[PDB]
Amino acid sequence: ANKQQNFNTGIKDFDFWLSEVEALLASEDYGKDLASVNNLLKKHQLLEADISAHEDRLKDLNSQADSLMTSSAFDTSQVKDKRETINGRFQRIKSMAAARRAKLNESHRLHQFFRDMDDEESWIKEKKLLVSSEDYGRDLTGVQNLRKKHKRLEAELAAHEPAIQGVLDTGKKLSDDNTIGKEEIQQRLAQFVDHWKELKQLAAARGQRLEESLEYQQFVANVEEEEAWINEKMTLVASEDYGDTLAAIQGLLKKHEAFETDFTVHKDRVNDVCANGEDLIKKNNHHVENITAKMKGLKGKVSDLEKAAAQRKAKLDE
Repeated sequence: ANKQQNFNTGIKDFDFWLSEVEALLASEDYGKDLASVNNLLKKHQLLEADISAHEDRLKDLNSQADSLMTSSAFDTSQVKDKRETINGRFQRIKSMAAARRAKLNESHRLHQFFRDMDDEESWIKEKKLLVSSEDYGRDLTGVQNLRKKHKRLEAELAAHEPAIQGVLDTGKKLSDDNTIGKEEIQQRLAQFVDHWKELKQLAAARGQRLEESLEYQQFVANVEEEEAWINEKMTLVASEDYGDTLAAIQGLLKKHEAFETDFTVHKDRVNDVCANGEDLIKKNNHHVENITAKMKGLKGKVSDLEKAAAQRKAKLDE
């Protein structure tokens, strides 16, 4: 119930706690997300406290050692290395605890960082969803509204570009600070970049496919404009009735010489409309299909008018 027995009893108890703490510090788990990391840190704070509280016992055990080396009644050499072992071992758990606390804080910034990368990955995904629209509008006004909307989306992205780079810059910085999971951040940054590049590729294609619709709708609009005029003329021309007096003849014939002139101007605007169309075909337009058809129709109606305008004259130039 005194020193000799005491020191040795104390040393065996401390030895027991040491191996146990060492076993715990054998951990290689550092978290997989914020949830666990937090749990690991809370758990590691308890252990650190336990080791800190063990310093009194360590001070005491060394005191006992000191006073035992002051007696020749036995051979001190025994307590000597015992004192030197626990002090060594203690020092090592301190060091390891420190090492574990470091990798855990590292891990915490890592998963926190992925938290952020995630926020922007979902933002990109949302935009990918909008830009994948295949709504190209069924008419001039419609197309313009779609373009007006697409233009503000491309602005949204341009406005957000700095946040995207931020993730990137923040990330490369962790990779340089050998954050425990270097292999993991190298794969996510790579992936994060592809998503972004995709989103921009997709917005480019969409935007250009829209200009095509705009140009096309604009072509269709012009074709119909000339056809509406042709349909009108197609009518008047269908009026044979020359009354029964010479006066009404030139009256019509005059209105026909006048029609003939208008028709020249118009069948010329038709050539431009077709030239316009041909050009769209040249620049490879989504609607090379309708352009062909719409042109074949116009020209046809031009012939038809050319057929009736002649026979009317055929009676009027009498």
